[PDB]
Amino acid sequence: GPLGSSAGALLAHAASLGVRLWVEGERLRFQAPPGVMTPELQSRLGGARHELIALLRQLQPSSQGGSLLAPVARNGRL
Amino acid sequence: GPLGSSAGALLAHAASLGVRLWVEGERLRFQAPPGVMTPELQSRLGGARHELIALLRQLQPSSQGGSLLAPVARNGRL
Repeated sequence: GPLGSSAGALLAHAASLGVRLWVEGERLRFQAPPGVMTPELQSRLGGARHELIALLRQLQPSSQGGSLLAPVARNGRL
Repeated sequence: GPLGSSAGALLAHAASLGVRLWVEGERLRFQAPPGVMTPELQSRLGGARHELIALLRQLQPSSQGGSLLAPVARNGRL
């Protein structure tokens, strides 16, 4: 598989697989497809706050104004 | 008939599969074997405090005196 540098690779593969962890009230809810949640992957996740916060940031549907960038210039040459 | 509140099946299968969730400092750590963490099983867990506390209770190696029952060296109620 791809190793990458570190953060971007982790962020990319976690978002792509759809590993979302969010705290809801008293209990943390985990979104993990069958097979990807292998113990070593969890070690890749690291269980750290900053990236996990970004993992929810992927799902954020709240649309509280500052939701996503929305550049609109997605094309224009490439 | 179904009584409710008391979920022996939930406790048994969660312990058997080795599903453990514990809050460590800031971050809840999840122990989930690949394949068993299917979303519907998470729904079976319910994500509630009481049963999950028991899910840690199975792992408790702290040996703080009141660890387990140990029905050995004593014949029932003596």
